[PDB]
Amino acid sequence: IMNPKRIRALKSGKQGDGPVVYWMSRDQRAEDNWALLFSRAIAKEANVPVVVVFCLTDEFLEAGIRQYEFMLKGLQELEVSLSRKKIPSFFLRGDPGEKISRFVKDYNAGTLVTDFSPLRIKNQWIEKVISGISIPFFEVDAHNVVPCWEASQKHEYAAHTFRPKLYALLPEFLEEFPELEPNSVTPTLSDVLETGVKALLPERALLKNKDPLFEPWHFEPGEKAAKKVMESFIADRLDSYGALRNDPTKNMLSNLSPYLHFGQISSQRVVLEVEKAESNPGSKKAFLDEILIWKEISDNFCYYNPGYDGFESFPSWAKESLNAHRNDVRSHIYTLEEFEAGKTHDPLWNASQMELLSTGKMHGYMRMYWAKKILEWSESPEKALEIAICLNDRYELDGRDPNGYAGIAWSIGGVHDRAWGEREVTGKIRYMSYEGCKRKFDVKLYIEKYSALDKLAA
DNA sequence: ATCGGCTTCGCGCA
DNA sequence: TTGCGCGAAGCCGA
Ligand SMILES: Cc1cc2c(cc1C)N(C[C@H](O)[C@H](O)[C@H](O)COP(=O)(O)OP(=O)(O)OC[C@H]1O[C@@H](n3cnc4c(N)ncnc43)[C@H](O)[C@@H]1O)c1[nH]c(=O)[nH]c(=O)c1N2
Repeated sequence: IMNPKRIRALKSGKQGDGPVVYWMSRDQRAEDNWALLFSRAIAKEANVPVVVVFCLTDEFLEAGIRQYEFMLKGLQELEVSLSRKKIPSFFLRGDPGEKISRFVKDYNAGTLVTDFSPLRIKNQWIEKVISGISIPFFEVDAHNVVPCWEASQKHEYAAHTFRPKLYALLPEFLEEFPELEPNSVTPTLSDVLETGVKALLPERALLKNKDPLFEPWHFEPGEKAAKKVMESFIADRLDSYGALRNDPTKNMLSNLSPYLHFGQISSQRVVLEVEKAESNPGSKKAFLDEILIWKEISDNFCYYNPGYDGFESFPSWAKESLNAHRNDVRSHIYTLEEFEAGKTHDPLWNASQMELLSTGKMHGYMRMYWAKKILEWSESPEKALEIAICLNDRYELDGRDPNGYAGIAWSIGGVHDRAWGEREVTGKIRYMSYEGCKRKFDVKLYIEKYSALDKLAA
């Protein structure tokens, strides 16, 4: 009734006599959620309530108000949603290692379930959780169509090597979601959102005139809005996606990534609705490849390379190339603070940084250019990786995500890419030029949208 | 083996 | 712009 290959037993023990607890982390949604659909089932077999617990930890100080409101507002909407299904929602504030471990005792949980995320630190918590628990601990991949550990069992070198593996399992894992059965066995935020903002308030990004840089109206948060972005994409942009996706002057991207990041929407549902949309094959194929292949190879990459954010996980050829050019003369070198405020010589580069700063979502094509000029105008790879990680995670609404580390590592160190012509500083890593951007899209339109803002920020 | 074929490249040319 | 061929380049995998 649910494909069991979505579950990995983490810790074995005695199904306690009490409620099943869904430890919610990556997939912050109440529909299309295999981990909550499993949680409700084991609850159903033992006639207990299902509760959901969410742990709010101090990592919000590492990013900004922009991500932190996007999250807390969905969770306000989420809590309403679960409670309509008789599912209470418990919000802890502290480190998951002990908050989830005491909660399991304090509530005499019968069973623990969590969703899957490949990032280092969730495995730390999990492991510290396992150490302090006695009831069983289960994990469900509710983020990938094909559960990450089943799609491939090794780091995948390239997309064309992972693509055939994935598409063989798709007939079996691409399926419809059953209906979340509300509890029969019947079992603060705002204040938590207000406290945070004032912690984050002195670090807000401000214009010269004390005005917030960020514009909070390009992406409304929530399960319900995420579905309506998915609906406008299928209605208005799926047809043109294939052809206009690399023009940053036309808003022809799905715009779905901030929601997928927080798991405010299942990518499986998107694949589902896209698959049945009558539109252009070139568009549907190009898109399915982004949301299936490139999204899930970025989980693959984080999962099988624990150092997914360091120089050391680049390919051998890439490292040998970059190191041989460590001593080449850089034509410009900017500090972190200099990129951050768009104060380089390159008005195209400055514009994309203006787009990141003020919308929280930079155009996907521009993201390659942005990051490769970072490698070109910093004093070393390591610093370039540093600066590019720190700004992608400070300011992208979709930041702090495996897709992040795996695209940074594409751009700077050639992971899941190949070797190209050898040049100074950047070695054999793929090159992108301003003149290349010019023949592809009207760069002066892009730069005009944002050049107004540069001299306004401080 | 042993060879095509590789996300998102740049550029000259028509 | 717009599509095509050619380039330079390392490695997987049937
Ligand atoms: C320098 C740099 C930095 C980042 C990223 C790339 C690069 C080169 N990415 C990946 C990608 O650029 C980004 O997901 C898209 O711009 C998302 O915008 P749309 O949702 O509109 O994508 P669009 O509608 O074009 O694609 C659909 C979905 O496919 C997936 N996808 C598309 N391109 C991908 C890519 N290059 N890598 C992985 N999955 C991809 C995403 O889930 C995306 O929402 C990333 N992604 C992210 O989610 N968060 C981040 O913080 C970053 N950071």
